[PDB]
Amino acid sequence: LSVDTKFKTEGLCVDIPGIPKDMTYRRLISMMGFYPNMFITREEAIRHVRAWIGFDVEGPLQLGFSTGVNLVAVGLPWNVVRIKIVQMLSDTLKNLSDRVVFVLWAHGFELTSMKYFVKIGPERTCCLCDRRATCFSTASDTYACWHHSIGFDYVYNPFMIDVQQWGFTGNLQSNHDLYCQVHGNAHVASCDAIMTRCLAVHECFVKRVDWTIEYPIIGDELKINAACRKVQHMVVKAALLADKFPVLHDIGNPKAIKCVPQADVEWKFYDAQPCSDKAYKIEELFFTDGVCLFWNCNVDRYPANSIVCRFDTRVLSNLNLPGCDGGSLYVNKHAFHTPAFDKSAFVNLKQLPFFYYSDSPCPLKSATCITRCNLGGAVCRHHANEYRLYLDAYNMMISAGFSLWVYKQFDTYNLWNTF
Ligand SMILES: CC(C)c1csc(CNC(=O)c2cc[nH]n2)n1
Ligand SMILES: [Zn+2]
Ligand SMILES: [Zn+2]
Ligand SMILES: [Zn+2]
Repeated sequence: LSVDTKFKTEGLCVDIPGIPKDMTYRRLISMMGFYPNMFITREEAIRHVRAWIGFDVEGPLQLGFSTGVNLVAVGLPWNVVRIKIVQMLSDTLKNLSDRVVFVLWAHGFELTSMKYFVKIGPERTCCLCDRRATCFSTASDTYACWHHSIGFDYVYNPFMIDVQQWGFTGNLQSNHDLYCQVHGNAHVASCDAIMTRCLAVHECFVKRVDWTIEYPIIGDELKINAACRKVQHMVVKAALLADKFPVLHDIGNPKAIKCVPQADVEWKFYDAQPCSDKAYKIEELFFTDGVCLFWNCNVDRYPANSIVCRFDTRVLSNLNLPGCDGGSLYVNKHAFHTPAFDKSAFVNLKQLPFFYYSDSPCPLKSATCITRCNLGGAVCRHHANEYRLYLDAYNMMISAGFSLWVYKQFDTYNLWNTF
């Protein structure tokens, strides 16, 4: 993003009466009192969604962030207020991103307030590790990343993007409320910071969707994905054996493969891309014969003859960022904005109970280890390994936020007779 690019300044002219209409980033960064550019492109901002922090200042000044926090600088002086800012950003971001990106609906005070807690300079490395530096300390003249900035007092080489440069009509609230009933406006700065990030997420991940953008590994992404594949195979295989459906309607990703390739059933696929905005309406999508597989295909009310994996947007993890209108932004290799978890979607179904099933040839005691050996008295070591490993994946998947649901007649008692 060129510093000589033009910045629309009408949103600033109430806090800053008389501001030039003709303004570049180079002049604005100078006017703000100051790594080619503090400001970044929409594309760069999308690539670093994990770093977004909504930021609003309202005027003695009230700083509010999309973490829900409101600080008053004068009410306490800036020299302590900037300590809090580094601490809050480091604890929010250290497990999410190598930077911060302040998302703004800029009117003026937020930009003029930056010089009181931001230092910039050449790109630097953490004094105590190899990550890029995000903080500076004036007491030691040293730099640190988000993990090692305890005590540091300045944010260093932050990034930022002004949503009001994207060509909106009207003010923040009226634009946010068009898409979002979850965030109100209590007339506190942090409410504006939250609405600003909500709108930005709506524009970049709900209205728009770029599934080519890859995102770095920051946790159990790979173990979770592998667990999900394992559980899916297990659960669909068992449902076909227990109830012997003649046909399975696999509704969802257009690049899906048979997850139980050796099953005897007629496998029919139906293409439906991950819905980002509102959950699909089962009436438009449509199935009464056999069983329907909705593996991460969020609909408003599943049919009764379904197997269902549905991500729960409320889960607290580093992979799941707060989203728009109650949805959440699940970033695991790719970004998937997900509509809000709604329990009523599952009224025709029941929670799927845990169970491990195997027909593979052959100290654990478990009613849920469905195998020949356990049928005959005592679980062999192999199936005791496989069982304890499957339990681990299952628990990983659940804890990652996924939830499983099945037709009410599903009964693991029916699997014992396949031995
Ligand atoms: C006590 C300090 C000095 C202070 C400054 S502004 C404020 C209240 N904030 C708002 O009215 C507001 C407007 C938009 N979003 N929030 N309190
Ligand atoms: Zn470090
Ligand atoms: Zn919102
Ligand atoms: Zn066995």
